[PDB]
Amino acid sequence: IESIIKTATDTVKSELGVVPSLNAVETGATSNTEPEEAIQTRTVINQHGVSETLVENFLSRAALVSKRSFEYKDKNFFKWTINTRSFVQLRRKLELFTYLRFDAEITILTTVAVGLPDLTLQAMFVPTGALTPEKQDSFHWQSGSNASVFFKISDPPARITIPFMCINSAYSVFYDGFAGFEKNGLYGINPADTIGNLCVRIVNEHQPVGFTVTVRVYMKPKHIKAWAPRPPRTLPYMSIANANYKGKERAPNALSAIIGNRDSVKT
Amino acid sequence: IESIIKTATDTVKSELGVVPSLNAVETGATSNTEPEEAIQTRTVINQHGVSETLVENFLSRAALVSKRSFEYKDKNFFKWTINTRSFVQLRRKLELFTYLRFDAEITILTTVAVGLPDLTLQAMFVPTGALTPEKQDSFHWQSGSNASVFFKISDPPARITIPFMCINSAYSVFYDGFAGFEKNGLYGINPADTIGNLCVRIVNEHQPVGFTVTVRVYMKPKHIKAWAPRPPRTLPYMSIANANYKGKERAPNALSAIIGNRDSVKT
Amino acid sequence: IESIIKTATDTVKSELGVVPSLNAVETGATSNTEPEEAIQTRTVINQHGVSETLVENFLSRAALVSKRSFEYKDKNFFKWTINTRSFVQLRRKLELFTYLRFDAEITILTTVAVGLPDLTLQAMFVPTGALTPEKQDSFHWQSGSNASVFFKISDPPARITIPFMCINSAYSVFYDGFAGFEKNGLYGINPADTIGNLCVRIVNEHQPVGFTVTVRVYMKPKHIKAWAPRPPRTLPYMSIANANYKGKERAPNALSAIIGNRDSVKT
Amino acid sequence: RVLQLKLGNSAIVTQEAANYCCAYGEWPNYLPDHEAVAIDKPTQPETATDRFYTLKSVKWETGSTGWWWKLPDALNNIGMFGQNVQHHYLYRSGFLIHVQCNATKFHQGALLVVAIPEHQRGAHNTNTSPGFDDIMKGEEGGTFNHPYVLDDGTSLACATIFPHQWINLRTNNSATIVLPWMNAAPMDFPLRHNQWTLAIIPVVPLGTRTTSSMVPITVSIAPMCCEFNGLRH
Amino acid sequence: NFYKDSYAASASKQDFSQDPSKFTEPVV
Amino acid sequence: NFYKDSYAASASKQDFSQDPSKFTEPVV
Amino acid sequence: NFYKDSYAASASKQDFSQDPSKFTEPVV
Amino acid sequence: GVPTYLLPGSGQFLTTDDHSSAPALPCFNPTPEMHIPGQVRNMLEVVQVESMMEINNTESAVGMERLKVDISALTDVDQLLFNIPLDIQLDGPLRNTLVGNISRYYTHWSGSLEMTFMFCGSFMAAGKLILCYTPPGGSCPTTRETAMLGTHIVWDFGLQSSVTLIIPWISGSHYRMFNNNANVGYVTCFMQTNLIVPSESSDTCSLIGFIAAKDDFSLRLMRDSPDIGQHLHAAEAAYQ
Amino acid sequence: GVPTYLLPGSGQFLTTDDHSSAPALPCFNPTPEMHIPGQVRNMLEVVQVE
Amino acid sequence: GVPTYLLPGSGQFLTTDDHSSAPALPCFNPTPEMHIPGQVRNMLEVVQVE
Repeated sequence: IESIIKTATDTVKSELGVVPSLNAVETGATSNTEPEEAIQTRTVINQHGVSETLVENFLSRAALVSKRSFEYKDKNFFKWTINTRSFVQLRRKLELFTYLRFDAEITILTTVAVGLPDLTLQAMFVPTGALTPEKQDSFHWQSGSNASVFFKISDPPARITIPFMCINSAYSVFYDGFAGFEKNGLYGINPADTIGNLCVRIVNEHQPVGFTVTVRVYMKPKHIKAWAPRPPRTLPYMSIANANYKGKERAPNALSAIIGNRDSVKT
Repeated sequence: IESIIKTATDTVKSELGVVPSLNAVETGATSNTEPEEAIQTRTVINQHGVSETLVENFLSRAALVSKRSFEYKDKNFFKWTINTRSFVQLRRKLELFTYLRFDAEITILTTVAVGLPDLTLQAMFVPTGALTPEKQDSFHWQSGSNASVFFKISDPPARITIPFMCINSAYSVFYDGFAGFEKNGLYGINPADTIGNLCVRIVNEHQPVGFTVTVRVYMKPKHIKAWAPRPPRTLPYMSIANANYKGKERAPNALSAIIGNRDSVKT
Repeated sequence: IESIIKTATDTVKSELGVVPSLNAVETGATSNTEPEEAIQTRTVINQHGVSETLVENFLSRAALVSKRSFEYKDKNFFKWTINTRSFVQLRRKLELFTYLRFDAEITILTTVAVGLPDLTLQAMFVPTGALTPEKQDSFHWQSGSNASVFFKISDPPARITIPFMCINSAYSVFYDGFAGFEKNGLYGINPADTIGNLCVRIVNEHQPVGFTVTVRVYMKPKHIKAWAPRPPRTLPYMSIANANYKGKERAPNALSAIIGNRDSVKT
Repeated sequence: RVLQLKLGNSAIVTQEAANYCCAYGEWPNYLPDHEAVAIDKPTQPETATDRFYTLKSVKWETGSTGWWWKLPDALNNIGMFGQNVQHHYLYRSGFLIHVQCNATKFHQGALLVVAIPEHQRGAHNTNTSPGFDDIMKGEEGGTFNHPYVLDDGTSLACATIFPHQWINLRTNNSATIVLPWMNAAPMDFPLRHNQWTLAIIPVVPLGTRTTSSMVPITVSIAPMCCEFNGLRH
Repeated sequence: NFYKDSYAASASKQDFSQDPSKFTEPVV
Repeated sequence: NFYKDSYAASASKQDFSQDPSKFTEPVV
Repeated sequence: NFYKDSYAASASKQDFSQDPSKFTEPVV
Repeated sequence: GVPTYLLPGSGQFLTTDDHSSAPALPCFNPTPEMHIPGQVRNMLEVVQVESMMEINNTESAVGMERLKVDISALTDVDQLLFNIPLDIQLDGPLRNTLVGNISRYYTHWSGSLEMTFMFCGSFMAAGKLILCYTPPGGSCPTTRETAMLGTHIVWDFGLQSSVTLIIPWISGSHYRMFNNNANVGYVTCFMQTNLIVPSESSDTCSLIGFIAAKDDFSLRLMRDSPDIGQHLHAAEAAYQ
Repeated sequence: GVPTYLLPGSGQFLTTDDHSSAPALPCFNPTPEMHIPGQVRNMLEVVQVE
Repeated sequence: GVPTYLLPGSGQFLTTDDHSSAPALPCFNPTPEMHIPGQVRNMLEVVQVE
């Protein structure tokens, strides 16, 4: 039964010769034998807030999702199909759930390595269906309908909120199924799950400068509703396109042994 | 009958042996046979918002309307007669309507290509009737009555709202008529439709620097009331001054064939 | 009779064989024969706002009033006695009135021509009676009582409001009279009409740099009450100190002919 | 079922067309007081110009591309409308177009009788704007060079967004469009500007067993609710 | 809008009124 | 106006009062 | 949130509702 | 004064932002709003208008011949006149329509279409057709017996000259993405009878087909249209 | 403090803007408004004169 | 206008901040919330499962 839980629950003190009964575990019910029931307790008014375990507080961290250095004289720009599959520290944290519903909050952080130039950059967000650029000076950068954001380098980082643009009501993180309707379609790729493309270029023309532009993209998923939790992935990933597994050669996180072994069970 | 429509309309479930009647199509009435009437439906509470199809949401995108690089030692400045005819991605989107009533929101974005200089720029808006400059250092730049905006480069881009300055109550996008009252007047050019001139110079004096100043102007039409929609232009444009047409040599968007052909109609 | 007029006035429709009477023009009364009275009219609800013809809207434009480049190693600074006599586009617009009462809103715009330096500037406003500086490093710049404003170059332009500091209740734009009480006094110069002195220097010490500092001052008169309108000056000016006239050699704006001639009056 | 439309002194016997086309859902009216500019009293011929000026019937054969009449360039040189146009400086008028294409029951075809507001034409395969003699044809009107793209690069396939009716020679032989005043300005210049453009385009061409076939299309334009200003001569 | 001119405001994206029956049904 | 001086405010562009009959009719 | 879009707001970290008895007790 | 700190995204020029900006012309009085007929306040008003499909979008159909489908008297019974794939995405008979051109400014589309066919024969010309709406997923039917089983309408000419065929909205997802998709639906049309003209009517009639969108149509995620894009004459005359 | 972000057009000097600016002379008492005859409060008063 | 001064920590990008940011798609209508079974609103629901 749904109820508002702000803090962790209290403990009631317990009460020679109590007589309990049997347990139901084979039915798939986690045992609700309270510590009040089983063992000797005291009254603990538990004021421990549960707020940092909330799914909104569990996933809204501006994690680095894209980092490329492009030289400047994909040459002279970079595009990035917005996925959560990129860095496996965030990927395992979002593969805990089956269906996610989040608004991304992209923060493009631009740094320049080698009298530093104050360049101007354009982070055009191309959704799926709109055409993506192929040069630094293509006519797609000057598109009216795409959501370009023009930011310099010596400023705060450019931050835009990308909404929930799945055509379904949640992102299928795991898609047990095939894309399209032709049988050569790729497994585990939902066509609805595609965010778009975040194309960043340098708006300036060709400058004789020897400076490399490192661009970091920080996605903070927010307004997160998450459904159907899953086992946390224990084996190492093999590709961003699928859930293949190989494991380490030995424990921990191996195929034959996820937990690091000990000598015996009576150790 | 006028009514407030915020979301797309619902569907009512339908009801062996219904007997409809004839249809009125030759009278220029689009068939209001609802899906409730014709085919078997269910009750779909349609919550799909129509708000992104609104004319205000269809045209208020800060589209690039002017982009010139001028060297700095029209030399040393540039002027631009404010038209929507410049880039044909916005032009086709505004040639959907006959009469438009929009307040432009000009955003001048200045970039410098080749120790970058922090120049100061003046984007003086010369309306039609006021004189336009002919040099970088003419006496028209120091005009009191023109709406100059003084912006540097290392700052946010200068943004001004140009109002609706047509002398008529809407912009004739298409003017089936002739300018003036002499019979040599140009076709399709309304003298009321002229916005003005956006003249941008570099306020600084002559600096021995080898830097090229690329200036982008972003017009976002806003407070848009639009009238009398038109067929979307399918053939490629031939000039910004008129609605001439040539078409591609072959389909698609050719004169003899707008739609790309197939083998047969029974394909 | 005084009345609030926000829009231009309406027209009432008129009414075989009306019989008007004579007219009074020699008495210096402009003819109040309404178009309702004389000719056939219709009812025109005139919604044309008159707000841009208001004297506050007619003169509050930040017109360029002072522009000097001073080299930096009056050398190394410049002072400027605040007058409206400087640029004749604003001067003719303020010589429409006899008595003005405006608060100036000075906006000092500093640009540097020839690794640009970020200098610091001081725009000290010396009113009349306080001493004006004679060097860049005089002890008058460090005066406590003068209203110095310290602004850099890479910033927004420094803007201060100078109040209405005439000792009379309005500025005599035209002073039919002589200054002081000695008969060598200059004609048309009111000692009360003097604003002060706007002295701008570079606060920095002597830098071996080859950069010229161009300083623009933008006065926007505001809170304007204006009295006793005048004929607009048609002939070209001859000096800022007086209302002398010479005219062009030929029409237009000549002494013998202000209006450009035609062939005959029956042309 | 047959009907007579009598505006002014001109009358036309018509078929009762169900649902006459009020263009953009509006009926033409005189200029209201809160939308007027020119202060002088507008002349208003209440039956002298508000009458059916039946234009010349154009022959619709099999190979006809279309016809266009720019209003009021069709009517500037005709009658009391043509006297008031050339003796005033402004005008404001709706129109009641009654296109009637009288054919037998053995003729086939379909016309798009469409009334295009502000039909800025284009010329094919040149970057020169159309001249005064290519736009202001007069009573004779103009034949469509390329009716499939409406002679301005747009599409005929989307031309039903305009006020339009169909003359399908099965169902009806007439179409009626009731045009309001369609301009940004409350009055305009009839010798310079042409607000509407009656375009009759045969989408499905004519047909019968004999190859030499012809059906005349009668166009009748009644300028409703005329105003004018600037009376001279 | 902290400006004094009503055209200077942000784009009023709130006009949800329709009247499709001046295009789909322009008839009488 | 967050300044303490009333002359420092923005330009009060609101004085729609007229009296043309001190110029067009300066008579008695 | 001074933007006009409700998805643009800061993260609403206030949903303290739970229902653990759809996971620990998914039974009838 | 007021203690303020700069957020990230400060000084950025987002091209889709909605902020009040500085008016260049202070106390400007614009030209008053005169009631111009036919105001579009929403682009779904433009989409709900019928507009001709180019059903005969084949070769050897020059221009005007692409909008009509010739019903001959030399054609046979149970023959396929046309099939119209319902890809607003792909370059088919729906791309140059009002529903097709305004939706290609968008990415997601959802709603019921509405095909209307109009027979343009003579008054005496009788015969029948059968307009078979195939739902998505199902392939294009080939025989008329295969297609008198779908959602068809057996349409006689000599009685009824225009037929509304409601294309319903059938999708699991709320929306359909436009691509840079097969079997969105098919409207096929078969000769139930032969074309029956007298000896003075033409023996080659025609069909004009329209398509609109119903009142439940919707569109979101605006993009640029593929229908246009690129030399353009006198483009530097706006500067010079 | 107050989280603020800079819009485009920040630091621009529009010559037709209408903003309060910093008074150079604090607690200055201007010369009181004496009723001078013939005040023009609108330039259409000047135009309506023959 | 409003007299503001910049605090320390102005222009920083704290990766755990909670601020409203500029929506890239204005008047975007997201796909409506369909009731999907088994919503986790707190990760202690995941922990309490055997």
